[PDB]
Formats: sequence, C-alpha cells, structure tokens
Amino acid sequence: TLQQYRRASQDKRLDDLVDLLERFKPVLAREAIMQRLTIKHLEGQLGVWRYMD
Amino acid sequence: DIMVPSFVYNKLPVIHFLQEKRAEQKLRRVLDETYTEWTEELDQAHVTDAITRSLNI
Amino acid sequence: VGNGPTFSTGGECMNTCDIQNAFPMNDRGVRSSSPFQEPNTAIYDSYLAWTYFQPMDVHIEKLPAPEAKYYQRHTKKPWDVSSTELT
Amino acid sequence: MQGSWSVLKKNCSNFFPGLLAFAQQTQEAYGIWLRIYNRQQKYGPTDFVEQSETFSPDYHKRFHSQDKNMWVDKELCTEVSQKEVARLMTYKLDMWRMAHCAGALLATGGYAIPFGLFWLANDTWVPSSFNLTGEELRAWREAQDLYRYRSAPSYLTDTKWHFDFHAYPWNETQERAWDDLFEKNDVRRDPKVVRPAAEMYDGFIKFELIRRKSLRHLCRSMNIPTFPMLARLCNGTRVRDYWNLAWCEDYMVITQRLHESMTDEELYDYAWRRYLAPYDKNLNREQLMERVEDYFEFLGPDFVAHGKAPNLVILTNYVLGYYNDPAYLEGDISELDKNDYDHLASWGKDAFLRRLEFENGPLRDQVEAHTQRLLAERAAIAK
Amino acid sequence: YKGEVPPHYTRKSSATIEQVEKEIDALLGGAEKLRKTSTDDQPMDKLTLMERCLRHALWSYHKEEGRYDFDQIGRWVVYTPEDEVKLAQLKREVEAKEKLAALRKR
Ligand SMILES: CCCCCCCCCCCCCCCCCC(=O)OC[C@H](COP(=O)([O-])OCC(O)COP(=O)([O-])OC[C@@H](COC(=O)CCCCCCCCCCCCCCCCC)OC(=O)CCCCCCCCCCCCCCCCC)OC(=O)CCCCCCCCCCCCCCCCC
Ligand SMILES: CCCCCCCCCCCCCCCCCC(=O)OC[C@H](COP(=O)([O-])OCC(O)COP(=O)([O-])OC[C@@H](COC(=O)CCCCCCCCCCCCCCCCC)OC(=O)CCCCCCCCCCCCCCCCC)OC(=O)CCCCCCCCCCCCCCCCC
Ligand SMILES: CCCCCCCCCCCCCCCCCC(=O)OC[C@H](COP(=O)([O-])OCC(O)COP(=O)([O-])OC[C@@H](COC(=O)CCCCCCCCCCCCCCCCC)OC(=O)CCCCCCCCCCCCCCCCC)OC(=O)CCCCCCCCCCCCCCCCC
Ligand SMILES: CCCCCCCCCCCCCCCCCC(=O)OC[C@H](COP(=O)([O-])OCC(O)COP(=O)([O-])OC[C@@H](COC(=O)CCCCCCCCCCCCCCCCC)OC(=O)CCCCCCCCCCCCCCCCC)OC(=O)CCCCCCCCCCCCCCCCC
Ligand SMILES: CCCCCCCCCCCCCCCCCC(=O)OC[C@H](COP(=O)([O-])OCC(O)COP(=O)([O-])OC[C@@H](COC(=O)CCCCCCCCCCCCCCCCC)OC(=O)CCCCCCCCCCCCCCCCC)OC(=O)CCCCCCCCCCCCCCCCC
Ligand SMILES: CCCCCCCCCCCCO[C@@H]1O[C@H](CO)[C@@H](O[C@H]2O[C@H](CO)[C@@H](O)[C@H](O)[C@H]2O)[C@H](O)[C@H]1O
Repeated sequence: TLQQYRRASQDKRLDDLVDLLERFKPVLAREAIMQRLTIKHLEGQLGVWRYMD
Repeated sequence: DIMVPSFVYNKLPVIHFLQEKRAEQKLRRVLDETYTEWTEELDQAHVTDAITRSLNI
Repeated sequence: VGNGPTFSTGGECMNTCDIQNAFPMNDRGVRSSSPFQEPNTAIYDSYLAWTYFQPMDVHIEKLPAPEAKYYQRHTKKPWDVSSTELT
Repeated sequence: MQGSWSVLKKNCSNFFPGLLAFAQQTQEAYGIWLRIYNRQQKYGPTDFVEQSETFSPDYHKRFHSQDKNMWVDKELCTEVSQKEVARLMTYKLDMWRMAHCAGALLATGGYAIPFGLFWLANDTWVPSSFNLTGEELRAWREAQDLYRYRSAPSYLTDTKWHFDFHAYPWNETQERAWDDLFEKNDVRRDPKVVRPAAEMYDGFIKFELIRRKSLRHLCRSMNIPTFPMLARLCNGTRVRDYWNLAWCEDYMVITQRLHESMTDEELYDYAWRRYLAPYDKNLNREQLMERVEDYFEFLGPDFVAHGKAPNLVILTNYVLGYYNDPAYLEGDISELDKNDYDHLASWGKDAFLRRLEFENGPLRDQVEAHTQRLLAERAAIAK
Repeated sequence: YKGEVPPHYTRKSSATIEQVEKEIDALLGGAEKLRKTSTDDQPMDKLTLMERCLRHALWSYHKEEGRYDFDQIGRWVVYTPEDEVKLAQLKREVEAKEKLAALRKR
C-alpha cells in the first residue's frame, strides 16, 4: 500500500536525478576542455583561433 | 582584416569571465533549491487503538 | 620550452586596466595576461608598464576525455566559417 | 540559404500556377481584411481609429504606441475565424515580398530579369504559393527557417548589449529574468521568471522608441523584406499589423481553447507563425504544446483580462530565442593535443627571449634575489 | 489518512536506481585526482557541489524507498538541524520495531 502511494514521486525523483546527471556532464566536459586549452597555453602553442573555436 | 578582429580579441576576456560567472551562478542555484523532504506517516498507535475498538473492548 | 607566442595583451598592464577583474590573480599578486591561470606572470617597467607571461613546462592533472555527445554541437550552417578556416 | 539550379527549375515550372494561386489568395485575403477593417473602424477605440500620435521624448518622432495604436478585438470570432486570420497573415507576408519584387520590376523595366533569375533560384523571397507539393513546401520552410537563424542572433545581441552597456536591472528578480531571457534554445525558459524583463525594458525602451537598425534586424528575423527600408515607420507598421493579427488569433485560441483541438500540422504552423517552432527541429505535439502554453503564459493574465500584451520588443526577443541555437562545436577533443606554433620552432629564441625565459623561468626567484642584492649593494656603495 | 492515490505519472526515461548509482560513481571517479580538500567554512568546488547534489538525491530516494543506511543518509541527506532531529526520530523507530518483532517472535 505504501509503495502504491509513493509511486509517482519516486519515479519523478529518479527522472530528475537522471536529468541532473545529464546536466552536470557537459560542465565536466567544458572543464576538461579548459584544462587542455590551459595546458597548451602554458606551452606557448595555443592560437586564439583554436581558443575561439 | 585589422580593426574588427582586434576589437573582438579585446572583447574575449571579459565575455569569458562573465560566462564563467553565469555558469557558477546556475550551478549555485541548482544546489540552493535542493531540500531534504521528511515525510510524515500515520502513527500506528491510532491503528492499534482502532483495532481495539473494533473488538468491542 | 618553445618560442611560440601567447594570448595577446596589446602592451597593457592588467593590474591597472579597466577590465582587470577579468584577469585572474596569482599568489604573487600579478594578474594574468589572459583569462587562463598563469603562475609566473610578471610586469616589466619601460616608459610604460606591461605584463608578460613566460611559457614553461608544467604538468596539470588532465581530466579524462569526455564523450563527443556532451561537448559537440552540430549547429553548423552554410554561412558559418570557423576561426581556423578564416585564419 | 544559397541559390541553386534545382530550386530555379522548381520555381520556373510553378511560376504561373503560383501567380494564379497568389491572385486567388489575394481576393480571399482582401475579403477577410475588409471584414476586419470594418470591424476595427466600427468598434475600435477612439485613439486606435483616429491614429493618436505618440512622439519620442528626445527627437519627437512619431511611432506606433503599443497601448494606443494596437487593439485586440476580443469579439472578432463572430465575424472572422482563426483560420482566416492565419491565411491573412501568410498572405500578408507573401504580398509584401511580391510587392517589393513588383516595385523593382516597375522601377527597372526589363533590366530586372537577371535579378529575377537570382530571385527564382532561392526560396527565401518567393511566395508560399510557388510550392505545389509537400517536398517543395518543406524546402521553402527550411529556407525561411535558415533566414530566421541567420538574422535573429544579431537582433538579440543588439538588444542585450545596448541594455547591459547603458543600464542595469533594478532588483534581483529583474536580473534573473534578463539573464534567462537570452538563453539558447537547448534549455527551457520559464515564462514566469522571464516576464518582469518586459516591464524593465518598458522602463528602458518601448516599442515606440525602437531604433531603425534593431527594426531592420527584427524584420529580417520575421522574413519581412527590408529593401528599400526607408523610414522606420513603414516596416514598423508592418510589424504592428502582423502582431496585432497574431494577438487577436491568440486571444481567440486562448478563450476557445482551439489549440487543444488543433491538429498536428496546423499546430506546427501556428507555432511557426509565432516564431516558436522551427521545422528543422522535428518537434512532436508535446513540445509544440509546451511552447505554445509557455507563450500564452508569457502573454499573461492581463492579455485576456484587457487585451494588453507585454512589451513587444521583449516578446520578439523571447520568441526568437528559439532560433538562437547553441554555438557550433565540431571536432574530437584529441585535436587539442596538437600544436599551433610549430612553424616557428626553426627560428629559436633570440637574446631578449632567452633573457625573458631566464628571468621569468623556474629560476626566477634566484635571479630576482641576486639582482636585488646586487642593486642594494651598489646603492649602498653609492651613498 | 493519506488521500487519493496520486495520478499515475509516466517516466520520461527508463533507468534503474542501481544503474544511476553506477553512473554517478563512474562520473565522480574520473575527477578524484582533480577533486580538492576544503574546510566547512571555505567555498566549495564544482566537483564537490555535484557530488553533494547527486548523493543527496540518491540517498533521499533510497530513504523513501526503505533502504535505510543511517550512516550514509546522515552524511549526504542531513544538512539542517531540524532534519537531523527527524533523522534521530527515524533511527529510534526502526530499532524499536526490530526489537519488538524479535521478542514477539521469541
Ligand atoms: C528617379 C526618381 C527621382 C526622385 C526624386 C524625388 C525624391 C525621391 C522620391 C521618393 C523616393 C522614395 C523614398 C522617399 C522618402 C520616404 C519617406 C518615408 O518613409 O515616409 C513614410 C511616410 C509614411 O509614414 P506615416 O506614418 O504615414 O506618416 C509620416 C509621419 O507623419 C511621421 O511623423 P513625424 O513625427 O516624423 O512628423 C514629421 C514629418 C511630417 O511630415 C510628414 O511626414 C508629412 C508628409 C510630408 C509633407 C511635405 C510637405 C510639407 C508642406 C510643403 C509646403 C510648401 C509650400 C511652398 C510654397 C511656394 C510658393 C512659391 O516630417 C517632417 O516634419 C518633414 C517635413 C518636410 C520638410 C522639408 C524641408 C525641405 C527643405 C528645403 C531646403 C532647400 C532646398 C533647395 C532650395 C529649393 C528652393 C529654391 O510617408 C509620408 O508621410 C509621405 C512620403 C512621401 C514620399 C515622397 C514621394 C515622392 C514623389 C516624387 C514626385 C516627383 C518626382 C520627380 C522626378 C523627376 C525626374 C526623375
Ligand atoms: C505606371 C507608373 C509607375 C510609377 C513608377 C513606380 C516605380 C516603382 C515604385 C513602387 C510602385 C509600387 C509597386 C507595386 C506594389 C504593390 C501594391 C501595393 O501597394 O502593395 C501593398 C503593399 C503595402 O505594404 P504595407 O506595408 O502592408 O502597407 C501598410 C499600409 O498600412 C497598408 O494599409 P492597410 O493596413 O489598411 O491595408 C490595406 C491593404 C489591404 O489589402 C489587402 O490585404 C489585399 C491585398 C492588396 C495589395 C495586393 C498587392 C499585390 C502585389 C503583387 C502584385 C503582382 C506582382 C506580379 C509580379 C510578376 C509579374 C509577371 O491594401 C493595400 O495594400 C493597399 C495599399 C495602398 C495602395 C497603394 C497603391 C498606390 C499606387 C497606385 C495608384 C496610382 C494611381 C495613379 C493616378 C495618376 C493620376 C495622375 O505594398 C508594399 O509592399 C509597399 C511597396 C514595397 C516597395 C517599395 C519601393 C519604394 C517605393 C517608393 C515610391 C515613392 C513614390 C513614387 C516615385 C518613385 C521615385 C523614386
Ligand atoms: C523572369 C523572372 C520573373 C519576372 C521578374 C520578377 C522580378 C525580379 C526582380 C526582383 C527580384 C528581387 C530579389 C532578388 C534577390 C537576389 C539579389 C542578389 O543579387 O543576390 C545576390 C546574388 C546571389 O544570391 P544568393 O547566392 O542566392 O545569396 C543570397 C543570400 O541570401 C545573401 O543575401 P544578402 O542579403 O546577404 O545579400 C544582399 C546583398 C546583395 O548584393 C550582393 O550580393 C552583391 C551582388 C554583386 C556582387 C558582384 C561580385 C562579382 C564582381 C565581379 C567584377 C568583375 C570581374 C571581372 C569580369 C570580367 C568580364 C570580362 O547586399 C545588398 O542587398 C546590398 C544592396 C545595395 C543597394 C544599392 C543601392 C544604391 C543606391 C545609390 C544611392 C542613391 C542615393 C539617393 C540619391 C538621390 C539623388 C537625387 O549575387 C549573384 O548572384 C552575383 C551575380 C554576379 C554577376 C556577375 C558580375 C556582374 C556582371 C555585370 C555585367 C555588366 C554588363 C554590362 C557592362 C557594360 C559596360 C559599359
Ligand atoms: C573590392 C571591390 C569590389 C567591387 C566594388 C564595387 C564598387 C562599389 C563602390 C560604391 C559602393 C557603395 C555605394 C553606396 C551608394 C549610396 C547608397 C545609399 O545612399 O543608400 C541609401 C539607402 C540604403 O538602403 P536601405 O533600403 O536602407 O538598405 C540597404 C541594404 O543593403 C539592405 O540590406 P538588407 O539586409 O536590409 O536587405 C537584404 C535584402 C532584402 O530583401 C528584400 O528587400 C527583397 C528583395 C528586394 C528587391 C528590390 C526591390 C526594389 C524596389 C524598388 C526600389 C526603388 C526604386 C526607385 C526607382 C528606380 C531608380 C533607378 O535586399 C537585397 O538583397 C537587395 C538586392 C539588391 C541587388 C542589387 C544590388 C546592386 C548590384 C549591382 C546591380 C546594378 C549595377 C548597375 C551598374 C552597371 C550597369 C551596366 O538606399 C535606399 O534607400 C534604397 C533605394 C533604392 C533605389 C533604387 C536604386 C537607385 C540607384 C540606381 C540604380 C541603377 C540601376 C541600373 C540598371 C541597369 C542599367 C544598365
Ligand atoms: C553610382 C553612383 C551614381 C550617382 C549617385 C548620386 C548620389 C547623390 C548624392 C546626394 C544624395 C543625398 C541623399 C542621400 C539619401 C540616403 C540617406 C540615408 O540613407 O540615410 C540613412 C539614415 C540614417 O538612419 P538611422 O541612423 O538608421 O536612423 C535615424 C532615424 O532614427 C531615422 O528615423 P526616421 O526614418 O523616422 O527619420 C527619417 C525620416 C523622418 O521623416 C519622416 O518619416 C517623414 C518623411 C517626410 C518626407 C518628405 C518628402 C517631401 C517631398 C516633397 C515632394 C513634393 C513634390 C514635388 C514634385 C515636383 C518637383 C519634382 O526622414 C527622412 O529620412 C526623409 C527626409 C526627406 C526625404 C526626401 C527624399 C529624398 C531626397 C534625396 C535627394 C537629396 C538631394 C541630393 C543632392 C544634394 C546632395 C548634397 O536613414 C534615413 O534617413 C532613412 C530614410 C531614407 C530615405 C532617403 C532615401 C530613399 C531612396 C532614394 C530613392 C531614389 C534613388 C535615386 C538614385 C539616383 C542615382 C543617381
Ligand atoms: C489607388 C488607391 C487604392 C486603394 C486601395 C485600398 C482601398 C480600401 C477601400 C476600403 C473601403 C471601406 O469602406 C468604408 O468602410 C468604412 C469603415 O467600415 C465605412 O465607414 C462607415 O462606418 C464608420 C464606422 O462606423 C463611420 O465612422 C463612417 O462615418 C461610415 O462612413 C465607409 O462607409 C465605407 O465606405
């Protein structure tokens, strides 16, 4: 009986968690990209065109 | 070839800084609006009391 | 280390410019010449002061490569020309 | 979209049938507009009918006022249906483009023929009637959407940059609304959060003060021909008329809940005429309904209560935000492992570069200490 | 007491709780080297914020479902004094029921 009552909400929470994970992944991708750009910048092999792209 | 490129180059840092701040703001909002919801469920003592009454005790 | 150039500065000192806040400050108190973080930024004093960043060999913890789905945006249009192609 | 020979053949083949269909649509739309204009003149407010003058406070230049020179006919459903209004809007667009082309023809005589060849080779400025099949119509809609993508970001950036450079929001809610208004279409914007931007910009710039360049960008984004642009009060009138018709239709639909009963293709067209749903996104009914409901929510209760829509500039920015796609990024991340200045390696470092590396390299602290100690010793010796 | 059973809601996507937890662990495992040490009063990092949000949601779902791990729930879901009080209330109840069932069986 309790499971039937707490059914819509648990599914909504799971979906929200999945959406949150999918939302956070791009942020980490951008962070990795910035790390690589910084690495190349410190080596003096980064062009502004690459940075803008 | 010369002017617009130079002014774009001058723009780049400020825009990068502002967009970084905006992203930080949005993640900050993500965590701010999260709260732990403690649910309340009917106490079983009342259930036991109703069971006793049904017995005619 | 190589002899390549870095992010252009225009001969400006970032510790006194009108957009100085956009340039990160390091431990020594010298604002970077670029939006990136620079540990060895310096200032040279000719008739006017100017900031300089010397490239060096430094190791940075590299986050693993993400999937193409989460950073590629296939919104290219026929009129679009990338900065590399333009260069 | 660029011109092509296939589109040229398509438009040449369907030229005369297209003209005939355009003439029939012209007759029908003239009837519809006659009904609407009679109703406006009879039941319209005194200011709207008399064309009250609203002048700018700086240069005293007249322009259409959203409150006074725009009127929502709440009782138009009795005389004119929603489908007739949509037909009139589509015909207005087609007639505008055809009128510009005809004006060019009359002005230049027979020298416009090669320019006509350039015109028929692209679907950007041809009427919808030139498409006699579904595939042709799809290509035409694709061309219109491409033009909208090309034009909208400039308008959005103009608005945002001018406001942010010359003004700032008053309160935090206005700040959030302003920041979220210009987000890319890949994220969903909450109309309730974004609405206060309308009042803020009313405090900054109303529709009556819209600049001519911003108007040109907007008309580009609305597939409205801009050459010859002329004074800003002509295309401004076109925009006012189009959005007045759109608001009348929106009130009709909201009151009668027609969109729920509206079919999929008609719903897609209704959203498209509001610049909410590109055809290249392949949206389903759920997404279209979500966008339409968001648009109605952005209009707000006051729209139904009194027929007063929010600031038209902010409304146009909001709706056109769906054509502001995320900036393209193509190429594997491995490309970031390359180097850009290998061609300089052969040059090496000169004396000044070697000095800079020595002074600002890993030995920088030692060099600084040695130099400062030497300078202090020399200064002490001098004294 | 509760009310009418809430209207059925279709999931927007199909995924198991175990799969979500595994995905979260994989996401947070690659940034362990980058992840940084901070005090309670210091400002937090992106990795720390993501970890806190994800773990909070995960353990809230587990608590509602009934997989009560009081240590993990305490660490990741308990941020406010009132919430801590409620956790203490829950901890006593579960132990009391377990003891009651055992002795009722004995
Ligand atoms: C190959 C062809 C070559 C063509 C050459 C001819 C020129 C070009 C032709 C046309 C080109 C196309 C584009 C034209 C501009 C479009 C402007 C526009 O968008 O208007 C929208 C606008 C529509 O908007 P709206 O909301 O309906 O109304 C406007 C609002 O009121 C707006 O509200 P507002 O708040 O802005 O209100 C202000 C508004 C109010 O005005 C209006 O908008 C109302 C309309 C204009 C009224 C103008 C008449 C005013 C009274 C004149 C009285 C003269 C008395 C003299 C008596 C003499 C007795 C001896 O503006 C004014 O106040 C301006 C007043 C005019 C001032 C003129 C000053 C001139 C100074 C001269 C200096 C010296 C010159 C040299 C020396 C000469 C002497 C020796 O259109 C109009 O209002 C009328 C447009 C008329 C267009 C021009 C028609 C051209 C006809 C040409 C015929 C001859 C051809 C010859 C060919 C020769 C062989 C090739
Ligand atoms: C042979 C001599 C030639 C002379 C040289 C000409 C040189 C070329 C210049 C351009 C000439 C016109 C070209 C044809 C345009 C098509 C007709 C038209 O007006 O379309 C409506 C449409 C109205 O636009 P709108 O923005 O919606 O109007 C706002 C009003 O509130 C709208 O009011 P509403 O909101 O109440 O709604 C009313 C609407 C409601 O109606 C509807 O909804 C039903 C549809 C009605 C319009 C249908 C138009 C169809 C257009 C396509 C036609 C087929 C083309 C086929 C091409 C292929 C052929 C093989 O009905 C209207 O559109 C009526 C507008 C007012 C009538 C305008 C016509 C006046 C001139 C004709 C009379 C001349 C009498 C001469 C007497 C001589 C005495 C000595 O016209 C336009 O799109 C404007 C023209 C765009 C190009 C402008 C180019 C610059 C013009 C500068 C002129 C300056 C003065 C002249 C000197 C120039 C020297 C440089
Ligand atoms: C049968 C048909 C049905 C009946 C007819 C119906 C009516 C038809 C007519 C109406 C049609 C209207 C719609 C037209 C749409 C298409 C327009 C267009 O052209 O689109 C661009 C069109 C391509 O369009 P698209 O690819 O579809 O892209 C469209 C996009 O949406 C891109 O769009 P977008 O918006 O980015 O592009 C716009 C772009 C449009 O512009 C362009 O795209 C430029 C086009 C030309 C580029 C040329 C590049 C190549 C140059 C080569 C140079 C020579 C090389 C060496 C040759 C050696 C030969 C031996 O910019 C503009 O709009 C600027 C407008 C400028 C207006 C100028 C006004 C001046 C007024 C003067 C001041 C007056 C003030 C008042 C004074 C008052 C005084 C009283 O361009 C071309 O196709 C280029 C053609 C190049 C031809 C070859 C080079 C020239 C050959 C000249 C031969 C001369 C022979 C005689 C010599 C005699 C010597 C003595
Ligand atoms: C590196 C070197 C390379 C080479 C460089 C070459 C050398 C260049 C040096 C100088 C360059 C700068 C010159 C600037 C001059 C001053 C301009 C100025 O003051 O403009 C004010 C102002 C600025 O224009 P706007 O309306 O604000 O916006 C302009 C934007 O570009 C609008 O842009 P939008 O994005 O807003 O709209 C885009 C789109 C929007 O789409 C639409 O609007 C739909 C399509 C519209 C179609 C056109 C409708 C026209 C309606 C009637 C217009 C009034 C007619 C008046 C009576 C006729 C007068 C002749 O519009 C278009 O795509 C327009 C297509 C036009 C294609 C033609 C462009 C010129 C190419 C060359 C062809 C002619 C060559 C002659 C010489 C050679 C002979 C052998 O101009 C006007 O008000 C326009 C009035 C137009 C009157 C008609 C033209 C008068 C000039 C004489 C024409 C002679 C024809 C000869 C025929 C052949 C005889 C053999
Ligand atoms: C290859 C080259 C070949 C040779 C080329 C030769 C070149 C000659 C050089 C000299 C030309 C000087 C004039 C340049 C005009 C362009 C200016 C411009 O675009 O400025 C941008 C300017 C900047 O705007 P914005 O900064 O974006 O915004 C500021 C405001 O917010 C804007 O807000 P707004 O739009 O509300 O406010 C403006 C509006 C506000 O007012 C209104 O809305 C009310 C409109 C009132 C109209 C009154 C008309 C009165 C006419 C009386 C006629 C009576 C009948 C007489 C009949 C018998 C005699 C013929 O007032 C006006 O702009 C209209 C003023 C009166 C227009 C008169 C007609 C044009 C005369 C052109 C010739 C001038 C003398 C040239 C010789 C001397 C040169 C030093 O925008 C405008 O002014 C927009 C309107 C532009 C309309 C004029 C152009 C129309 C197209 C001409 C068609 C004919 C083509 C002929 C080709 C010939 C080839 C050889
Ligand atoms: C070359 C020129 C080309 C012009 C092209 C455009 C032509 C447009 C023609 C429109 C004709 C409309 O017809 C006209 O409508 C108005 C408004 O309903 C009517 O107006 C009538 O009712 C209104 C409203 O109660 C009264 O204010 C008015 O006193 C009365 O006459 C006119 O009696 C009728 O003649």
